[PDB]
Amino acid sequence: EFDAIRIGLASPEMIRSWSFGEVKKPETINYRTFKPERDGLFCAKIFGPVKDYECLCGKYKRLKHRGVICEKCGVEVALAKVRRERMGHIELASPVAHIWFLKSLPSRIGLLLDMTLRDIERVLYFESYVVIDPGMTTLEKGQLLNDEQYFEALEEFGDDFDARMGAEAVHELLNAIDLEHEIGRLREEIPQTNSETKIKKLSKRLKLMEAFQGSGNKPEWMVLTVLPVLPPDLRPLVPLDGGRFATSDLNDLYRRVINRNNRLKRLLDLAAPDIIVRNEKRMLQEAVDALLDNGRRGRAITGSNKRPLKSLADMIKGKQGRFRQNLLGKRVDYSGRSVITVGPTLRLHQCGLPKKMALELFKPFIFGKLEGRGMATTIKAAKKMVERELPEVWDVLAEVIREHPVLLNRAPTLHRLGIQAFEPVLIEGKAIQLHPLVCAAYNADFDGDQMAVHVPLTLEAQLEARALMMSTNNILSPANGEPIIVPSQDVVMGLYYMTREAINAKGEGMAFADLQEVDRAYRSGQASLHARVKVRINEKIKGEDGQLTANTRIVDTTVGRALLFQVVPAGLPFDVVNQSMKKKAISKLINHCYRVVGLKDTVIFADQLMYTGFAYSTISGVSIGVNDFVIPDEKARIINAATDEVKEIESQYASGLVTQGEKYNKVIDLWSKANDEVSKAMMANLSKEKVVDREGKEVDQESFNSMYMMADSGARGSAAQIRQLAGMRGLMAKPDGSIIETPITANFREGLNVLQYFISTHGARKGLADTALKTANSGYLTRRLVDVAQDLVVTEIDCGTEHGLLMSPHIEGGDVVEPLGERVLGRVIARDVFKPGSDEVIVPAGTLIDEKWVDFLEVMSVDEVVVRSPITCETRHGICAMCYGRDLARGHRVNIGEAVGVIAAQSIGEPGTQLTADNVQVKNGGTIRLHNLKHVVRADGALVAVSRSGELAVADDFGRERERYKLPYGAVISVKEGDKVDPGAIVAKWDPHTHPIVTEVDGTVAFVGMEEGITVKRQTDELTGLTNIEVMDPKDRPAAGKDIRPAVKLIDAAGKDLLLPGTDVPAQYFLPANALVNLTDGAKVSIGDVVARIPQTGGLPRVADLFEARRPKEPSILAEISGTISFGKETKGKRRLVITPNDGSDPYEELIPKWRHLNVFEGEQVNRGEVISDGPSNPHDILRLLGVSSLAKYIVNEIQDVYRLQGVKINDKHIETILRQMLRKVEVSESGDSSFIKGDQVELTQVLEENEQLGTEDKFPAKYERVLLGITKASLSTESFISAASFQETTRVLTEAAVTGKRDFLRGLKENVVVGRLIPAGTGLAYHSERKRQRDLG
Amino acid sequence: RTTDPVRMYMREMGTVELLTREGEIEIAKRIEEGIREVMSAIAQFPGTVDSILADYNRIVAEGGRLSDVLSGYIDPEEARLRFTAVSEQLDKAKKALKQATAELTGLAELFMPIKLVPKQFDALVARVRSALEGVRAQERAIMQLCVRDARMPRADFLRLFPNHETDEKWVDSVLKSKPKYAEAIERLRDDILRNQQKLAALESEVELTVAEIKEINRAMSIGEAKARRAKKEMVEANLRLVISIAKKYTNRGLQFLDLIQEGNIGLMKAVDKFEYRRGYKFSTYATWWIRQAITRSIADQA
Amino acid sequence: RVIVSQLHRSPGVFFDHDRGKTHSSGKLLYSARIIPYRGSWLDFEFDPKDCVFVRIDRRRKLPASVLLRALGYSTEEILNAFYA
Amino acid sequence: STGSYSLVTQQPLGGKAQFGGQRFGEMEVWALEAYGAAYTLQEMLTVKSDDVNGRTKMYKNIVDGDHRMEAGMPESFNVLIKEIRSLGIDIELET
DNA sequence: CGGGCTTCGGCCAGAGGTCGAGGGTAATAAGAGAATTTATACCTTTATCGTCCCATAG
RNA sequence: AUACCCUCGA
DNA sequence: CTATGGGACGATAAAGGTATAAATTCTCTATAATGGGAGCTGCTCTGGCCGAAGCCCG
Ligand SMILES: [Mg+2]
Repeated sequence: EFDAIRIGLASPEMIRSWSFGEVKKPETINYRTFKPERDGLFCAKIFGPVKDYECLCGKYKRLKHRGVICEKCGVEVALAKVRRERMGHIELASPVAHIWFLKSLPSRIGLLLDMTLRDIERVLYFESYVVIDPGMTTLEKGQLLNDEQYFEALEEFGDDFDARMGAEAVHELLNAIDLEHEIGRLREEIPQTNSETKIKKLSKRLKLMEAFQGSGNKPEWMVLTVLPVLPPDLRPLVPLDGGRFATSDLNDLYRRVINRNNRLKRLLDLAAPDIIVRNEKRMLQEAVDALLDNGRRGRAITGSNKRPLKSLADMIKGKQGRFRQNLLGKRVDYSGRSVITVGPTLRLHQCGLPKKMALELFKPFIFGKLEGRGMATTIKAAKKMVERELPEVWDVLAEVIREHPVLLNRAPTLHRLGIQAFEPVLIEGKAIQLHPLVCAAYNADFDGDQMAVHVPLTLEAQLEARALMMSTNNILSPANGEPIIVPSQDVVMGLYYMTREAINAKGEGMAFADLQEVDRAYRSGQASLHARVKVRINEKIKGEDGQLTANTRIVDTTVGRALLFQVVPAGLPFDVVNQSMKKKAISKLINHCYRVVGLKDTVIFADQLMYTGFAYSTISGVSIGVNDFVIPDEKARIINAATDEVKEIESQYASGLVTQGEKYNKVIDLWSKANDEVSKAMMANLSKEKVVDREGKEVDQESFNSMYMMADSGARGSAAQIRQLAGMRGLMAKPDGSIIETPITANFREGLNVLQYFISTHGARKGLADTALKTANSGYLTRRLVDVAQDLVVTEIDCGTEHGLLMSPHIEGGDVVEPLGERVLGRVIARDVFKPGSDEVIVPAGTLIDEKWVDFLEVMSVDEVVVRSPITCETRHGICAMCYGRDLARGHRVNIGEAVGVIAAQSIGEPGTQLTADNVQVKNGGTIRLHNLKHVVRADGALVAVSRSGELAVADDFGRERERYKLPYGAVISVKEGDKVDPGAIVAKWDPHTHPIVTEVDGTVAFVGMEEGITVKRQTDELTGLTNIEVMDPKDRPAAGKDIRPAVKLIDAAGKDLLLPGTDVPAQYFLPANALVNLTDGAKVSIGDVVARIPQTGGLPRVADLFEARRPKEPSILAEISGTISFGKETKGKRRLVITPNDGSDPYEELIPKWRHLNVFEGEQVNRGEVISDGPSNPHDILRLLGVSSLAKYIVNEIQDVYRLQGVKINDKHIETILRQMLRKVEVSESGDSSFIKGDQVELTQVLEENEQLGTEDKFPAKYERVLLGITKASLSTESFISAASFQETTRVLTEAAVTGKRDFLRGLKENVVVGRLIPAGTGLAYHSERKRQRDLG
Repeated sequence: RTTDPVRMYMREMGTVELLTREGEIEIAKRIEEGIREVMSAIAQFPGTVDSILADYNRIVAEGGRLSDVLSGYIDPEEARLRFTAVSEQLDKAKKALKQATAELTGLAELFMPIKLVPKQFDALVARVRSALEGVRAQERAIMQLCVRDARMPRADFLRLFPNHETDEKWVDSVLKSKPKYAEAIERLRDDILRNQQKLAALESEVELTVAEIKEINRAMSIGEAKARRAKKEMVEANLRLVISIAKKYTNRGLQFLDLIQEGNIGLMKAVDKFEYRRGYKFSTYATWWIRQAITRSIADQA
Repeated sequence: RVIVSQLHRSPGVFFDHDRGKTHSSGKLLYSARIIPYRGSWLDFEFDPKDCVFVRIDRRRKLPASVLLRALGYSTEEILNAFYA
Repeated sequence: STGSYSLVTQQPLGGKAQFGGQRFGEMEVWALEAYGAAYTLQEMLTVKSDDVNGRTKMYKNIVDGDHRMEAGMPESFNVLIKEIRSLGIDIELET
């Protein structure tokens, strides 16, 4: 065994140790005799023998001496496999710099010499000298000299100045670094300079120097004086048929390097002139650079082809970018594929398998069984029987297939559900038969899809297939507890048609003694499928745990509902099946049955539902005909009216009265209203388009029109599509996004004109083009999500912490978006839950909330609860099994070893393909309550609230808040806390239209410095619209009026100076430009009076932005520290708003440029959490100021809005898991034990602080600040280098690991995947634990 | 910050300019002057002259060919007369080994116009540099011995010892200087003296002293440096020709720089085998060698 | 085998003024581009600070005055011919 | 079921024409990881492909009717090791 | 009034779904002739190892 | 039995 | 009277000589010839990285 794969620089001595010879000849194989030549790229002396256990001459052919090397044949006789491990070396006449440590964005060789990459490139390209060992001379070691400059320096000095050129000079510089002295000097000079940029550069210098010192790495090794050569089979020449040979790019590059090296030696040995020698050295540097990588500087090309050569960097990068196609993809055996086909006679656990595919896949199993039964003696006979397809081979094939599950997956597997185990059944054909109910999970229709089939071999593999990924096990979606193996289109249609009702039908009225009599009457044809009848039933209810009570009851229902209830298992009431059985109702029924009865009865119920749905959709000859699309009669009248209106509006525009810009909006609004009215009329006609006779007088009933059934049942189609099918198509958008001024009046039944078809083509082309980019972005996003959240696996059971996130129902707006029940279902409680009256414990502790608990919480008036979240659970290297709540694919709590991180990433990324103001008006009646409001009462009781943080809530009678609204600054509210307000009332009468400035104090104000023409302007509007004064702009004012700002000095009614609480200075708010101060100076202004009034995306890109924690073009400016805010000096061009908190004055405040509008009013509480200027928030400021839980709530809500817009439901556990993975790193402020500023894992800092507490001193513990990293940045910054190297930027991370000397302990999922070990999660957890037991404990 | 290597090759080479054919004649005259100087230096080494007499004896005994020994002057019968004269000069110089110095100067004058095949040139160079290597090795041996054992100071080392290396005068003088280091030297008298006996044997083989051999080898080195400088000037002149001719074979399955470097090697070979008395332009002869080099390079890569 | 007809940008001159985030400002009347049937492509960019820069297909941005002078226009004749 | 593999990386080739097998790419490997199924994943990326001494031994086990699945180490990781070494950066193990 | 110091603008790197499936295309010209090394081929000389006669120890 | 290009399906 | 060590024996394989044809690399030819050319232009964003230009500032 082994562990902890290391990475470091290759020493010339260790490079020699690796090699088995010195490659010296460029050519590979002689054209006359086809054996590799001496000292060539395939020489037998170096790389090994061509034929296993053979030599060059054949002197020794026996298989006995496997290590002896013959006398005439120096090529040691050994196995042919050895050509894969044996490498050689090339001795270069001069050293050449390594391309990776040169051209990486932070140049390691440049950083180690404190000289810019440009200067090093000048030296390497033989353009300028560099100075080595300055000695006692004016020249410095870092000084570069030109030809004339160097000649002058040599003439002036003569000696004591070693100046060189090329990579030889760089090598001479590197080995004279004296890393100890440089580290000491740079550490001494690190705190001397207070510049942030310089301190950052010297900190990076320190990091590199300490990495080199600790890692046992030598700086001179960066410039390789000797380079290896790949073993011949890893750079093979695959002979083309016809005697041609196909040479790999590696062979071409190696040949080029060898040729240039041989040229170098034989031109230095004859003392060629300096210019040509330096040109040859440059060529050798370029050739080695092209061998190592390409396109960085030179972009070398091949012969007679514009395609660049493939270097080793591109080889290790793999295909598909950096996603290793050989170490992660790894085409497998015992596999096949074919087109899929629906099999309606299949049970949920089994799938059809063609005879030939099954016979080919299970061939070794068939051979084994044939030999065991003795029917075949030699394997040749077994092959003859299996190829003859003798009748007895089908019996043994059936025996090997009986209990051997197989794996089926679609091409894009967006989640674990995309590959499930099926117990194959032999079928006659070439297509793979699929169960209809698993198509939804696979997202696989039968329009040409193909599926790959894989045969697990080991008993471990078969048991994992049967116990974890058998199709019956995964009924519920891992993304949300809602079922995924649910009736789809056709079976939903059948079940819906069965459970309908007709006003008058054959067989209506009589009573049936049992469901059996109902079936007997229906099959005999004496009763309609949907006829209102009476039937008594024997339902067994599971109301009490462990006690199944059966009761007999007579229910008024239909024949179809009674028939379908005969399928329902024995734990559910009949009332669950007495409705119309729409798709959502059926899905909820399956979900309820799973959580009540079990799993086996649930799969039986699902199979029975599918069978009956198919049977009764076949019995009902439902069909689509031209008469089914019922065009409403009023559509013609509505269209004519709208055409008359648009003609009138066009005439008005021609008159010039109406502007084109307003006419566009008017006509689009008119046409949208007409389209909505037409659609409403069509739906109202279609839905009730049934007139029936009930023993005389005619009556109406729900329609039996086929298209209406297909919509209402939810089987297939939507109202938006019937809007096109039977109503006007409505407005359509031009490619620029502007809605075309004329709509499509015709529907698909009437047929569109040519122009309308062309517009619909605009729309359809836009959508179809968007689809492919949506798929690509979703794939990239889910790949990044998986690679950032893979190491997270449940390890502990209960971490022990009591921190979590306060979860409350999402009530953004007037309606409840998500009830509290759905948010905390399957979660775990973090603290006590209390009644409306305290001291009464409802939910004690971390009890996993289930259906019973959510019903209990709904019965009580619990509104806000705190639950344990993965962002909590401070356990190290994993997550506790509580803080990650109930598993979603299973009904119970998660089990140790569940890779919830990968499940989270798959859950978030799977539905990506589905992606792309004055006053408050209370909705319903409820007791109004205030939250986070800080305002004093007005003179008359207006209660104007100037605080920016504040909201208005209308709590229900029970106590839960039914609706909440954001109350803005300066809002007058008729405070009636505890007094119920009727629905539609306007309790708060805010009307900002401006930035009002409240006046918390009263008295006769003293507007000091109000200059009419310099600071203010008594400009009155027309018709005496305002008796006020307009403040003069700072630049529009005079030279002296530019610096003068109006100030309303705080005085009382008699002239007494007043000041705001907390600060001695008065609340004399300045009046800036564009102000509205109506109150006369010296007039008593009431408390809260308005003094100064100043007038003021979505889809996959948005969720990607949130998961990368990006900064938009204009981020929202937020307050830094809570306290007394000030005014920003606009003269300097950037507003500086100093903050003076009452608890402690901190004068530090940044300057915000006035390029973006700032809506901040001075003289109020800063409220660090609050916002200073509008705009989309920058995830960071929220994290570093509001906290972690606040950032968690904001990010979760932001992602969930995007997902809920398309109606896809995803549990928040997954988003919180990804958030935990991103917040995994923290930066340190005052270390005492580490570097000043460093990005270290929070686990590392926590461990260091815990050890320091019980250690040398007590102050050794470090203080740190949490930092947020994007997924593409958090994934590349992992401690393991193998995980990052196979994600992205392989070169950068590999060079960083090389210089840093990183070690990778294979303790993640991808590490064990690439190295071929058992996964540290799932069933490999036991193996990993035993390995840890045997390793750590001796 | 151009990254194109061809571009910087053009920049660095573009400083030098061409020259008319009289300039080529002058450069070839410089080459001839250097080789004449080094050959005249070789004349002051009796072993080399005896070796050229032996090669002539092989010529007469048909052990060597006319084209494998001589390369003209500034038919074998003129060679007969010239080597008879040089042998008579050698014998008259050896007879009176004062006036012997004048006799060797006349010997160098007579052997000065002669020109020989490069193989014999490298043989003569190998002999003289081997004598130099022996002297230098004795220097290093004595130096490491005394410095690392007796701690005898480097100042008196580089003051009194040099240029004799053969007589007991320096050992005795250091012994009479009476430091403790001279007392420690007495343990190392035997090895140093027997190595100096070998040096004296080498000198008696060559009949010359250390200072004389140093003078001749220094003059030969100066002549070689002059010839090397002339060749450098000439090849830097013809770099333009080599790039111009290298244009023909770009897409021949080989890089441009490899082609021009092989053509450069060919043109240095051409310079090594170019004479001005042919009365021809250089380009005519350089084209053949450059074509040979480039074509062979491309043929090797098939 | 069949040669599928290709549709490509027509040779001539093209003017672009699409709103872009490169300037991080309101708007910038973008470059004027010349495309030949065969030969080098000339672009007439427009700097954010109300300046015109010209770059050949395979070069960096250079001030339009350099090209104007190289064409033979005087440093004062061009100003009078264009600005007034 | 079994057949000739690629000469550089000992993995089955692709496409009916070269026999060949379907590839458990990154997404399907993630899907197996989301399941607790690690033994089938390890056997899938170890025994069915990329292991010389594993394939033959697993064939033996299947023929005799026992399913032991001695793991071994994939050959593609060895290829990666030699390529990284040829890039002049050392790789080893801590044993 | 030079100088840290923040900020901004130009420039380069890297990354962009998966799994199929099929088809096609993949890369040239000095002769002479001299010389040096190398694989070959025959032959003799010495040691080696298979081989058996012979005296003797029990 | 290696790389590009083209076309096609989900 | 028999099994075993001891010594004689001899047929041959390796070692060295020793030329010898293959073969495979090396060296020459003398009007003159004295800075190459394909290189794309229709991503898109993000992110980092230097380098320059305002911006406080004492
Ligand atoms: Mg489909």
